[PDB]
Amino acid sequence: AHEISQGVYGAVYETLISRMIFIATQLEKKIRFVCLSNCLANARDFGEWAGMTKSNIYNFSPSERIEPLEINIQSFKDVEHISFNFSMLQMAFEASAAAAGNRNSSSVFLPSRKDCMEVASAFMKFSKAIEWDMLNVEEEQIVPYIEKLTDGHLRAPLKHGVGILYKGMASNDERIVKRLYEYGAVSVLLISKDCSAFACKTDEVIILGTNLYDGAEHKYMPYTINELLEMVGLASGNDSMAGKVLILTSHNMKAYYKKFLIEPLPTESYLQYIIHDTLNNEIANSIIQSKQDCVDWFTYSYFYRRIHVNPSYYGVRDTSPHGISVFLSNLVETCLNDLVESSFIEIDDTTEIISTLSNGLIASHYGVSFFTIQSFVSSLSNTSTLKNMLYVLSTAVEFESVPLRKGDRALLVKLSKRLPLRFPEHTSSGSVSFKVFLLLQAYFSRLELPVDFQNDLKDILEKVVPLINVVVDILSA
Amino acid sequence: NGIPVKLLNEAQGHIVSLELTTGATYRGKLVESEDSMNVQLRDVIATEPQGAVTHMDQIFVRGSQIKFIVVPDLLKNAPLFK
Amino acid sequence: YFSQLKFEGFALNSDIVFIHQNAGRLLRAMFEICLKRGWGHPTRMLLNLCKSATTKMWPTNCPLRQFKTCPVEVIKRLEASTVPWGDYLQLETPAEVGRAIRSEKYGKQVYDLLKRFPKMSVTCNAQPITRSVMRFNIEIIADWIWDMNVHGSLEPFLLMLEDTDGDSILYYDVLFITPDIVGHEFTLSFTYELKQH
Amino acid sequence: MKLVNFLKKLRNEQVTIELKNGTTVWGTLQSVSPQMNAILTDVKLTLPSDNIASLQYINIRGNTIRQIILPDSLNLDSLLVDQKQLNSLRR
Amino acid sequence: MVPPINCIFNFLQQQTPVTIWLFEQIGIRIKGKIVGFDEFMNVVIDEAVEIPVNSAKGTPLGKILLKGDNITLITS
Amino acid sequence: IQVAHSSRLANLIDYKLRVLTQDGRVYIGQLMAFDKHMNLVLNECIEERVPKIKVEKRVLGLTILRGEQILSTVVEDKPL
Amino acid sequence: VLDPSLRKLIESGIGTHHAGLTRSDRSLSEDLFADGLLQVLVCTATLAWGVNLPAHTVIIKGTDVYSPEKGSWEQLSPQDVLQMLGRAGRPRYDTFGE
Amino acid sequence: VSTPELKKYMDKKILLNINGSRKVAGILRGYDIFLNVVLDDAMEINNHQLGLQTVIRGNSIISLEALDA
Amino acid sequence: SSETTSLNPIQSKVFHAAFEGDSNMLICAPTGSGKTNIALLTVLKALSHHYNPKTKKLNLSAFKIVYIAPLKALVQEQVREFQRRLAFLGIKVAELTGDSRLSRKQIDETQVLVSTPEKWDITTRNSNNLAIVELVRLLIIDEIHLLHDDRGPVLESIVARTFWASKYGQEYPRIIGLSATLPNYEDVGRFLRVPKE
Amino acid sequence: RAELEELEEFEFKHGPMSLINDAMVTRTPVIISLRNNHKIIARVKAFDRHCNMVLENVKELWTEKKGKNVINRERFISKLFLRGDSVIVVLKTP
RNA sequence: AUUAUAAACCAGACCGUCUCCUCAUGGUCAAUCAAGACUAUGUAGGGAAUUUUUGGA
Repeated sequence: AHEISQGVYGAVYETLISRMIFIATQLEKKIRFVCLSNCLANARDFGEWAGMTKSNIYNFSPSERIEPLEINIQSFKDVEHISFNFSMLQMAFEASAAAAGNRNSSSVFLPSRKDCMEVASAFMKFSKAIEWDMLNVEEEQIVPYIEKLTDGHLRAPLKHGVGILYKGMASNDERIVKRLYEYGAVSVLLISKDCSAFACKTDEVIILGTNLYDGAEHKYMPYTINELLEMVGLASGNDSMAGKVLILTSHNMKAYYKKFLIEPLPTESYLQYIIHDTLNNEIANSIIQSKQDCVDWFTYSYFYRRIHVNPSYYGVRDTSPHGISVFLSNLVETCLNDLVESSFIEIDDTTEIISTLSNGLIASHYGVSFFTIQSFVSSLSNTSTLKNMLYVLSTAVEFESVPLRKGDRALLVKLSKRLPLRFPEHTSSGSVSFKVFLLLQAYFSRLELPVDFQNDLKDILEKVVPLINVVVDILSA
Repeated sequence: NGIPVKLLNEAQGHIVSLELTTGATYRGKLVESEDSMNVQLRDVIATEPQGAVTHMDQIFVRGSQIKFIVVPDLLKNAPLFK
Repeated sequence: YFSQLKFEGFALNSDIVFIHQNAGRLLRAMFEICLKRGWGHPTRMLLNLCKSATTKMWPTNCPLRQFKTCPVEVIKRLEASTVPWGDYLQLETPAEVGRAIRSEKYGKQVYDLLKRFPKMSVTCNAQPITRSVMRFNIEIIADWIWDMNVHGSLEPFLLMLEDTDGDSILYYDVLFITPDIVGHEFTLSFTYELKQH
Repeated sequence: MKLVNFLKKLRNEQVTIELKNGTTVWGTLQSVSPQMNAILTDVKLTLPSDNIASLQYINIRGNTIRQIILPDSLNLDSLLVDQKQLNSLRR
Repeated sequence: MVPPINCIFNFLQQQTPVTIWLFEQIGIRIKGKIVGFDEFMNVVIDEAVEIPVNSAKGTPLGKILLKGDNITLITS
Repeated sequence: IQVAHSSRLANLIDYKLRVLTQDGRVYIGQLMAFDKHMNLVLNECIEERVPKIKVEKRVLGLTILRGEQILSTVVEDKPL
Repeated sequence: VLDPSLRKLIESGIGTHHAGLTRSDRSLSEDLFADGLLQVLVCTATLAWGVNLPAHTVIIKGTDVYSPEKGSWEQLSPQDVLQMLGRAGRPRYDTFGE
Repeated sequence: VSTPELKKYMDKKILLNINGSRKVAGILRGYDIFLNVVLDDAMEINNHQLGLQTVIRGNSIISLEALDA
Repeated sequence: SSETTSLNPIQSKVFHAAFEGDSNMLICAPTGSGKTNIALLTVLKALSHHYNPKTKKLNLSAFKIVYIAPLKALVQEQVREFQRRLAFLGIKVAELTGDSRLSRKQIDETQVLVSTPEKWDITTRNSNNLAIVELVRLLIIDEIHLLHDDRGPVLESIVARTFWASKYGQEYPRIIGLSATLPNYEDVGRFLRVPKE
Repeated sequence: RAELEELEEFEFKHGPMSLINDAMVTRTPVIISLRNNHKIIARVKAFDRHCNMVLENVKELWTEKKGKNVINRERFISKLFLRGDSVIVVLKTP
């Protein structure tokens, strides 16, 4: 329940908790909640929202952890516009060999598979000339373990005491890699940011780059603190009474992580954004029939019970039990009066009634953003073609959860050669939409997809089936 | 526009000689000029590579099949340029 | 040097040569130092100085000057006229521009060379993360049209956050606007702790 | 789009162009036109090794060329598919 | 007066006898009847027969669409 | 031959150029008028023949050239 | 383009070159020796430091160079003197160097 | 695009020299911008008649002396 | 231009040595006495290990030569010479267009650098220029006797960098001292890791 | 402007070029013809509108016979630019 | 009285530092009852199958 901040895929989650709470006070039901989470600075407030008493609400310090962790944060010049630099790499290497020379075992975190590859060769280079390039083990032992060779790019890095881990290997290969760490064979493991889920417990933790590229905004972002947490989250098993994190940051984001890895994460709503879709859904379910129902719903939520503390975060200048209420009302009006412009809902005077149209109803059923549904509405019409439909699908808001790494646009362009359909003239080439369009074709035509893109494709496909249903049964409507 | 065309136009009423693909040279008056370099002549001399030279009254020539066209030295600096 | 005053008595000219080769350096260094310190007054002024050094002209010398392709008569007209430059940039119609560049000739050209000039309807609301901490959500629009001869491989922009006075920098960053960015309503965030007072 | 856009990029490279009537001419490409008119600073000749007829600076009419070879051994191509799209910023 | 763009129309209408001429080999020339309306000089001609004409002859042929580039005579 | 790193046709206007044609008849003449087709008007014509060894000469005209049958243009000796 | 009042000297045939002669003027002064005609070249140290141009005879006036380093009149530094001498004789053409 | 000024040459018998040693003659009934001469006589070189009216492709027509000046 | 077709009194002793063994060499020998020629020879020797006699394709990406002249004029002079005597193998011998640090990647593609000691130091100190120095096999140091003047502190620094710093590659490039005749040739040799060879 | 020419992009893959497009996509050897008694072979790489093509690993096969004979001369060429007017027949071989 | 010479920062590799011609574009001018030369945008095109540069060797 710390992740109810992070973005909106958060606010989604937040929503559900709120919904559950509401249900509990509409089914008079003895529902139990167990809100397990990170250390949160505000967390009493959160608890209060989540139907609790000060007794049951156990917010702690992160220093209360038990394998005590020494976080070393290291900032570098010229980094804020790149993933990692050479000084950083050097530092990592130094720290890596410090672990390998000791009994401890370290793991580096990185942005992506490409990054890992870059590190691996570089790491090897660093090693060769220096004493340490040992696997703690013979050169003819490892080849038996890596008989399968898929992908073969892992082999050569893996062969000299420096393994790879990226999102979506051959599962068997991944397992083998894991075993090689656990067993004590492989010395250092390189990890892509996406693979934080693959919790291989390590002693030292290198974080090479707190900065992640994305065609999202055509620019390098920063590892949002949740992501970082997983590496402070994974601690030492071998050397008890010791934990260690080398962190390779920007000078700017020292002061973010220097604050927010040792102190509790502050919790704030992103509900403010999504309310359009959520509200629509609520309306469809028909508990909402008014401009006070919405307010009531809000009141059974984290937004309302958060906003009272930091309201300047959520833009509430008045800050009074009147003023706040007024603000809320305004917000709900805003939410509604988009949903009247788009074909979502209807309102009339006699307290005063609210009801759906298909557009709204379909959205509610299939869980697709008002934003996305609006987009769908205008481009889809009578005598729209298959290609057009595909294009429309590809510009759903949904796919903002799809990475576009450094040089992925180029790759896409290259691929465009082998495609059946072609994209429209009047849209962007950097956008996720473009990626979606080509990576819908990429598996329609049974193509040879790069293992990076495979993940992306999978992600896209996670979304598509509701979206396609919507498309078919917006047209039907 | 193309300056050679302009020059040609200007030299309407000059003793212009010629040379074609085959090499059948000529030398008579310039009757008219066009964008595509179509030419007509008067009192035209026929002096071919075959040897059998003749004297013809009028002749019209296709522009595409021209190799080059001869002009006198009068319209050299002025007035066509600036 | 800033004003381009190439010389007769070349001893001076020799001396000025040195400055030319080494001014931009020193000025840049000074600017950097200021930035590090966190001092507004010089650093903005220092940035200006640096720019001048780079492009051999003063602040009051009208920026068109720094395109390769604009003509001399126009620049002179621009200079004397005592118009807030921004006004010219704001103007919409090339005819209008022509009318108000004392030269209805080249008006279109100049317009093309104003939609060829950098310019950003930036917006930025901050939100207080916690008591000390402040996120600042910046929304930078790049309103200009790129050109690989003119604007270069990228268009840097040293973003300052600075105080109510304009004395002290709070937090700064370089950001490279790329061709790719331009026009996209593109965000940028940073967090700033605060002073007790 | 076009393969003359390929030779548009290659400023200043050494080639020995096979012309249609048959010739060997080592020279610097400079800038080629969209009607394949290239500009050649230094030259070696063959009038109809083959004898050096003693010319230096040629400028090609783009009709003449059969085969261009040996400026550079690379493979880099596209451009217009990028530019059409990133100009769609605001409606 | 007779323009050639309307001449094609006439040809289409009447269905006349024809003797087409070629470029490279002056000796070989085609004979038949022209059919098609077209913007290029290209036209389709049923009952094509290439004949060796006396340069200073029993040879028949099938049916042809001759390229607009290589046509050197039309008679109607 | 003395001719420098000349970038384009407009930068080498009014030079005494050798010119080459389809049949093999070589020319010499001062370049007057650039064009789309390279119908380059010469200040004076001296065409030269070789039989199908050794080169001959002619001098009839001061010509407007036509581009169709040209091969390429080469500088001989600049004016002034 | 000869500005100062050195043009008269040039005309006479005993010119000079120093940091303080124009990029072109100074180049000219150099090249007015390499074309051949300059009979005598007065100077300050620049030539020795920079440009190869050897000339069969070389005088060096003075002892005390005033360095701003000290803020005082020194004597001639050997590291400079030797360099100056190194012009000496014309290596390609002539026999020795005065 | 510019029309050939062959209204001068209209209704006069012309002695052509078409491509490849081919001397043909006929009256100019009709002309065009492409030069596809719509002429009304066809005889070869001595002489023999072959076809009455004849439309030729302009690409293969070069020299055309009007018999009547 | 093989005028004499036979090397001077200096090179005739050194030539074999230059070609024989890749040692850190050094020559204190009279001013304007085939130093350039010697340098060229050294360069050629260096190139031997990368560029093949059978496969005449020049091995570009591997070797990168540096030339530390003291004066910019001198550098300019020498660049031309380099171009002249190594356009046959087809070497692109440029002096440095420095400009900016992250922009200093022109130099990475170039084969031979003639750069001023100060400039070199700037190049070799800055972070994303470490790639350059590893490709540097040939550091040629003209007029080392500058060391005595307050400039050649930079030379000393450079030397220090070349030995001490690059240990994470650890593959030390060939040094070639060049100078006019001066004593303490022993000391200099010691400094530069030079034997009696 | 954009639609009128870019629609002809699929006209490669439908029209008579389709074969050579395919070849280009999956590099394969093809007989390459010319005007003056010529025969050429190579694999396809980059493709255009008007047959101005580029290939790799190229073999020229042609004759200079001064006296009623055949002398099939052979030389290796790489990364060319044949002007498409000269090309006549090309075909994908197995 | 009055002072040698001399080197230097910073953005760049995921990236088209740079076009000869025609058409349109708006702003101009030079002008007669609806048409021509210039800057400027590349947003157009260049097998317009024949009058030129995509095939008569």
